[PDB]
Amino acid sequence: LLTPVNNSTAIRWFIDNLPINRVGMDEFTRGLEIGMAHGYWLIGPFALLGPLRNTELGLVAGLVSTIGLLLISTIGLSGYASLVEDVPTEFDRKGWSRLAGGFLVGGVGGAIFAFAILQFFPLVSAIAR
Amino acid sequence: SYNVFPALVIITTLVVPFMAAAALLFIIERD
Amino acid sequence: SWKMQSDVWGTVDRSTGAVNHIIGNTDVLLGGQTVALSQYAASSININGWLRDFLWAQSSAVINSYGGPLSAYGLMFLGAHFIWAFSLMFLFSGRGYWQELIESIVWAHNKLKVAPAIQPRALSITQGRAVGVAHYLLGGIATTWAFFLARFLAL
Amino acid sequence: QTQVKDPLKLCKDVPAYQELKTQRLEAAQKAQADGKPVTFNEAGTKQKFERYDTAYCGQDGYPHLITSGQLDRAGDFLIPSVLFLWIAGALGWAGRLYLAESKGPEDEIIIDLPKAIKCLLLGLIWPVQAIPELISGKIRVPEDRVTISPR
Amino acid sequence: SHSVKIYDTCIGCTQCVRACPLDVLEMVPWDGNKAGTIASSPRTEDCVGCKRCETACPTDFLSIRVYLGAETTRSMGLAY
Amino acid sequence: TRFPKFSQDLAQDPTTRRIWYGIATAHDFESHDGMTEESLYQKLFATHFGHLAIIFLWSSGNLFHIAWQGNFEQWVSNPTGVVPIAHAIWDPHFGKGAVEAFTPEGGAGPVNAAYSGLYYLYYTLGMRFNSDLYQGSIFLMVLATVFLIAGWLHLQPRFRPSLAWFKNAESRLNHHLSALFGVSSLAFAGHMIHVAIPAARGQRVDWSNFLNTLPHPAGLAPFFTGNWGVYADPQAGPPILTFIGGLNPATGTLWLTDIAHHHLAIAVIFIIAGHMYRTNFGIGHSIKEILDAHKGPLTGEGHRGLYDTINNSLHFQLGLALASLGVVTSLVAQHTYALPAYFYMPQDHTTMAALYTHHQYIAGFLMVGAFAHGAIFFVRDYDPKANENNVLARMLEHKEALISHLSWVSLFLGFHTLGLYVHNDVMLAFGRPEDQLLIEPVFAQFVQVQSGKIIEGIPALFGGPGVTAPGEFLTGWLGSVNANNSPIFLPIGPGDFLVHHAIALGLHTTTLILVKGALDARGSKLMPDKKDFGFAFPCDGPGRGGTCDISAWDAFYLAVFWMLNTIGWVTFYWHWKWISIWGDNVAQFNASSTYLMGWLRDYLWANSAPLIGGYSPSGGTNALSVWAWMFLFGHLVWATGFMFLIAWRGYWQELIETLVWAHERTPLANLVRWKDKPVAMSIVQGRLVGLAHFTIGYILTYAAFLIASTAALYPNGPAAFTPAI
Amino acid sequence: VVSGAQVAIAFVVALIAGIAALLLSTALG
Amino acid sequence: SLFTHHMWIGGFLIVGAGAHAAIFMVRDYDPVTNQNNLLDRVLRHRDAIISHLNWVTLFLGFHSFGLYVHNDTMQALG
Ligand code: CLA
Ligand code: CLA
Ligand SMILES: CC1=C(/C=C/C(C)=C/C=C/C(C)=C/C=C/C=C(C)/C=C/C=C(C)/C=C/C2=C(C)CCCC2(C)C)C(C)(C)CCC1
Ligand SMILES: CC1=C(/C=C/C(C)=C/C=C/C(C)=C/C=C/C=C(C)/C=C/C=C(C)/C=C/C2=C(C)CCCC2(C)C)C(C)(C)CCC1
Ligand SMILES: CC(C)=CCC/C(C)=C/CC/C(C)=C/CC/C(C)=C/CC1=C(C)C(=O)c2ccccc2C1=O
Ligand SMILES: CC(C)=CCC/C(C)=C\CC/C(C)=C\CC/C(C)=C/CC1=C(C)C(=O)c2ccccc2C1=O
Ligand code: SF4
Ligand code: SF4
Repeated sequence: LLTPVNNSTAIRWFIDNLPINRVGMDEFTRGLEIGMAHGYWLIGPFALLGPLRNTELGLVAGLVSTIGLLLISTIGLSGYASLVEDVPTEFDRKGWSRLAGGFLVGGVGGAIFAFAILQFFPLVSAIAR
Repeated sequence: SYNVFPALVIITTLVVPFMAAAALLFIIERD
Repeated sequence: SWKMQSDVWGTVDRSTGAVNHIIGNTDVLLGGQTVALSQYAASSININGWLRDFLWAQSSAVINSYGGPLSAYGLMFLGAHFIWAFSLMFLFSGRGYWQELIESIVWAHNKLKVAPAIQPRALSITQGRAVGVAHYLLGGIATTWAFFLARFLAL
Repeated sequence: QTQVKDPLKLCKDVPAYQELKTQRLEAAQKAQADGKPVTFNEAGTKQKFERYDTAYCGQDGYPHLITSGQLDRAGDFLIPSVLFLWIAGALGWAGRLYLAESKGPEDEIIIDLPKAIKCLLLGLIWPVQAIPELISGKIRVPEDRVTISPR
Repeated sequence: SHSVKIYDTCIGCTQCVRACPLDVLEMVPWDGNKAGTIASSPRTEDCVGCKRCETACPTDFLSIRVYLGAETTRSMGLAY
Repeated sequence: TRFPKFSQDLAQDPTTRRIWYGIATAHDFESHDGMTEESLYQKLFATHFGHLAIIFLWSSGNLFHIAWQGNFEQWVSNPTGVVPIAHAIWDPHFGKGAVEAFTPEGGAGPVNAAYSGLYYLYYTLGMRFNSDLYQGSIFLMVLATVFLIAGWLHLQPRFRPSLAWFKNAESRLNHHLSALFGVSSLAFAGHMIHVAIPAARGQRVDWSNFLNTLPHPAGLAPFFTGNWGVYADPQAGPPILTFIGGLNPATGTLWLTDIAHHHLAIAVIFIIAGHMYRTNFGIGHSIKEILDAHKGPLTGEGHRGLYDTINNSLHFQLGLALASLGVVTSLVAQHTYALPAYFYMPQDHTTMAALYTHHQYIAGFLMVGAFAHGAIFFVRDYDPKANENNVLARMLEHKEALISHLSWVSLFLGFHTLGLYVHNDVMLAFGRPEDQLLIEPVFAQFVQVQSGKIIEGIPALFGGPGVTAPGEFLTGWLGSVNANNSPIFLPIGPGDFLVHHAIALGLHTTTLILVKGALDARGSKLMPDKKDFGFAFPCDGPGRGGTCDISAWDAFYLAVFWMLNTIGWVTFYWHWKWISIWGDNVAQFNASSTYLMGWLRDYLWANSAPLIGGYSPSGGTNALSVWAWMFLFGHLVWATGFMFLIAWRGYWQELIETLVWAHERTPLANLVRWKDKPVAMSIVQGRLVGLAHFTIGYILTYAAFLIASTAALYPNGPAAFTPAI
Repeated sequence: VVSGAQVAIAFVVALIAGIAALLLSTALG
Repeated sequence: SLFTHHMWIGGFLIVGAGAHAAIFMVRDYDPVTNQNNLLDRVLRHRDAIISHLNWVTLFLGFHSFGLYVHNDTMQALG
């Protein structure tokens, strides 16, 4: 069945150029961009709604929380990668494995970068004072 | 006289169950 | 039932202009600087509040109804619990058990010249489901009926 | 734990029965003059505790029945036992009589009334017929005419 | 794959063959009954185990028997 | 897909059923690929070593945590003023309200109270210091290692025993009776006399001094010369072997010197018993010879063939073992409250409730499993030729008579017992409680009077225990049966009558389901060839009227509900009768237990109040908050079981196929593919998972209710008594 | 009391039971 | 009583609407009458309808009942 949700052109261009589908990428750099995206936003719910949200170490607790979530997710993805066997290049076993490695590096890095922005956003207006 | 090792709780109840589940995944899905 | 009793229905006092609802204003500790909310707002936000403040607290009318005029509701409350539980015999089992059990019983009626010509069969698979859901619905709905009517005709 | 050496005595001696007996008679006299028609009126409640006076009561004051076969309490279980087995045996024998005289399965969903009343009347005296069929083996089918399952 | 066995009580009524939604069954010629035929189960690797054949069989106790065995993609009825 | 390696049928399944069924059939060693009889018994012997080792590691963990985190020495110094501690809590989810609610008064951190009774066991055995508990913990861990080594060693090709070794019934019986029962009981009498009785006297005897400490001052000179009464005589030193009888009125527990003499007396009986059967010394009985001689005229071939039936069927042996264990486990429950052995345990009401309820539920599972393996025996191991016309084949031959009469008794009990409760409920509703059917339990009061209970209108038939047990125990026995605050033969009335017949209903009905499942295991009229399909199979399809739940496994499944219901009735009755005793409310029990509203209001509704107030918006949390949470958790798990029990497979399989469609069509997610095709759980699996949630939810709910109601409203009591003369 | 030395001793005894359990569980499989 | 009675009557009738819609589909549906009409096109994406309804019930059940369970747990934990 062929639907307007299944068939929009700049929706097709967007999905085709997400890092999981983008032409010319290595699976590591695919995972790196995916992890950096997810780890960045994932610290938000952990830092703002977590149990230490009203203390001064709430951002640090949300950062270590996000790293914990990405590490457990990577265990599933790296385990998936060892067991697939199915298809060539991106769905290669080594292909998924490099994506799992890139995802974790990018994920933790995206959380640390989002931590640094949330911890030091007063500095962007520090020139005026 | 409150004698606990919190790191032993974290390791035995969080870490090695997730690693046993990963190990059991390799056992039941291989070949 | 709970929201109307806690937030809407009740009595007014001609002094203070005070609204006294049927249930009446839990204090939430929290600090411990107490916070006054209606009982629905303070207690219905978790299942233990529904179990303790709604089901346990308001069942005191129906379980104490014996020896007076709401005692029929106390009997219906117990009887509907029974019918509901009785339904689970039908819902949880299968007719192959019951047909084999009927076989040994038909043997004893055969042995004493009391077997009927209309051969006893277990209920069909579909009917056993229909009997189960009918008694489940009948028992569950009549329990709440006895609960509600004993609660509001006593207070 | 408190041992009860005397769990049962006559109800007329138990003071928790005298509590209840006066509390029921006062409710019956309350509804006789300026009252409502009740199940137990004043003469009905007198006879009720006339029966319970020579019964055995516990400490709560309520009558307790003795079902050991003892004959000063034969009205408690033994006399209702004979009345049950006669009436239940009558209904069982009558269905057994009606089943043997059945034309077919249509007699089981459409009750043949002059056949049913006659079997229910003949069932009323069932031990006139049952025990001469119970020692003869006429109450039972031989074993090679009754179906069984594999073993 | 399930095992579908045909026993010697078969009267050759072909009702199990018509009942089967997977064409597991067929009639071969025989001499053991008046119809001169008996059900056979050559294609039990397509058998899903639905027991519609057993439902159609009129003989006291049945002449066709399905024994549920190892499950495959075909026998589990998977379109995926 | 090589898991599971023991079943190539399962290993080639491409669905998720491969994983579930590999787990569920992993311990069914008889049905595995390539299994022989000899390799089966060799695998079992080593597996049994592993299970033994787990039991000792479990016991060493309890010993370690009580030694390291408990308050045993603080409790030994003050047994009434100190709540025993199971283990510490470290839960990072705890807020400040939960940490202080579980932290005892003056305490360092949050702890769990202990309700296993281990402190009373350790104290009565003579343990007094934490170093006693720690050396027990090390010793059981070493003992666990030895059994693990033994299991590994007896898998090596030089030490794997032959099939004839495992089937040497006579030698195993001689050794298990004489040594495993007899010598072990003799050794325990040694522990009581050398260690536990002197510790009760206040004399510390341990490994450092027990070689130079006489347990009796005349030591071992009265034993060999036959002058044995010196060990019972108070003027020849403190006695070590007595037959006082009854309970110690200072403690409310058994006499320790009676316990020592009990285990010494039964050690001699068991050591003598283990000389009965013929091993390699010419003397003794052949079991096959005893069974073959016992053939009478009414029972056909008698017991002929039963030796080879039992000795070649592990499911028969297991079913016999489970049934005997289940009877003994119930006897443990009934005799632990009636005749308690452990110091300060009858004063701990929560522990007595927990222990009775634990062992009756264990006994209920063991009883159901005994009939399950009896059913498995009939499908898998029963040979009708080798059991031709014996007592076993004759059970199957009149199985319609057995099932129809069991059906009659259960209906006979169920109609009238329910009818009497409903009669009394209607009487109470209409304001006529003197018109209740209150039947006096005079047959059971007759039993009490024969043991010397003084009940006014009930006669001692043979003349009382002065005539019938004129032993040395008689003064201490009669002083304990007729005393107040004594648990021996509790006073019973009409409420006790009605619930005992409800219990008898549950026993007969559960037996009826189990016996019909075991006797129709091989076939019925609806499925005459059922043995060709095995113990556990879903159905035989919708034909012949429909055949859901026709297997012998399904009768196990149906009877678990009835077992849970029956043990529920048993443990409800124990708990309400005892909290009415502990709470000084026996008259309320005697008045309200005769109708079912009284059970709902005065037992369930009234005792739920401290539980469901375990946490609240008004008053915060207290120590009962974990039981309050578990109580709701148990309701949730039990109700989740209903989903599996009611909504059957074909609904879920069509639902899963839409999810399979959704995954394959969703961008960024359809790149991820399952290795095993998602399918709905099988028909049998839905029943098992639904039964598991039902059962776990049943047990957790009642355990949360039983513990929290007792520990809050009736936690402690005296248990001392004044003896009766 | 259970000193820190005795906790360490108990884990060494537990480790030996662990390798014994490892020997048995692989001989069983 | 009046609120509860009419709530029960309304719920029973809506279930009967689902029953007789299904009876229509078994008994009275005809492919010749419904060729690429609204009824035919609903059947041709029934996997899309049910899987989205499966998702939204899981979303709603997690994000409504899970709040009650969150609250039960938070209150018990102090
Ligand atoms: C002719 C009537 C009749 C007779 C003589 C019997 C006799 C018996 N039944 Mg059966 N039974 C009957 C009808 C009858 N039944 C009916 C209608 C049902 C379906 C509800 C059953 C279901 C049943 C079960 C499940 C069991 C028995 C059992 C038994 C045996 C033990 C006694 C007992 O348990 O009763 C119990 C009786 C009932 C539960 C049914 C009573 C319902 C009414 C009162 C009977 C109908 C009366 C009939 C309409 C009268 C018509 C007469 C008129 C036309 C003249 C005994 C042989 C038991 C057995 O096998 O023991 C070895 C047993 O487990 N019966
Ligand atoms: C409270 C719930 C409940 C009740 C009352 C029953 C009752 C019964 N079960 Mg069931 N069972 C249940 C739940 C229940 N079960 C559940 C959840 C399961 C798991 C699926 C089972 C599984 C099960 C099995 C496997 C077996 C039973 C059997 C029985 C019968 C046992 C014998 C007896 O007690 O006779 C007395 C009868 C009763 C107590 C039933 C109630 C009778 C009512 C009160 C009389 C109605 C009179 C009324 C005026 C008529 C209605 C008219 C109205 C429409 C106007 C009895 C009919 C067994 C059996 O069939 O034995 C022969 C049997 O083998 N049950
Ligand atoms: C509105 C809109 C939109 C959007 C949406 C969204 C959803 C977004 C999101 C976004 C996001 C979500 C973002 C993120 C970002 C991120 C980042 C920016 C990151 C960074 C990182 C980093 C920088 C890191 C680094 C590191 C480290 C630190 C260490 C390690 C290594 C590494 C390198 C990794 C669209 C376009 C569709 C359309 C239009 C509209
Ligand atoms: C099915 C089956 C099975 C099973 C079975 C079972 C499970 C059983 C059970 C059974 C049981 C469960 C039984 C029990 C019984 C018991 C008894 C039999 C007891 C008795 C006792 C007595 C009688 C005592 C007496 C006395 C008294 C009471 C008091 C006084 C003293 C004296 C001691 C005298 C098997 C496996 C085999 C196989 C086949 C099939
Ligand atoms: C074990 C392992 C490797 C886990 C890996 C990690 C994973 C994926 C955990 C996930 C586990 C779960 C929750 C799997 C969903 C279970 C399912 C198909 C339930 C639907 C279903 C219901 C509700 C019934 O009532 C029912 C009744 C009778 C027969 C069949 C059924 C039936 O099918
Ligand atoms: C006017 C009047 C009321 C006259 C009395 C009328 C006369 C003469 C007899 C009365 C028979 C009647 C009314 C009922 C018996 C029905 C029966 C065989 C129940 C057993 C059974 C149970 C317990 C299940 O759970 C189950 C689950 C799933 C599928 C099948 C079954 C199943 O079959
Ligand atoms: S079980 Fe179903 S598919 Fe298999 S032969 Fe029978 S009818 Fe055909
Ligand atoms: S197996 Fe049964 S249905 Fe098939 S041809 Fe033979 S008799 Fe007919």
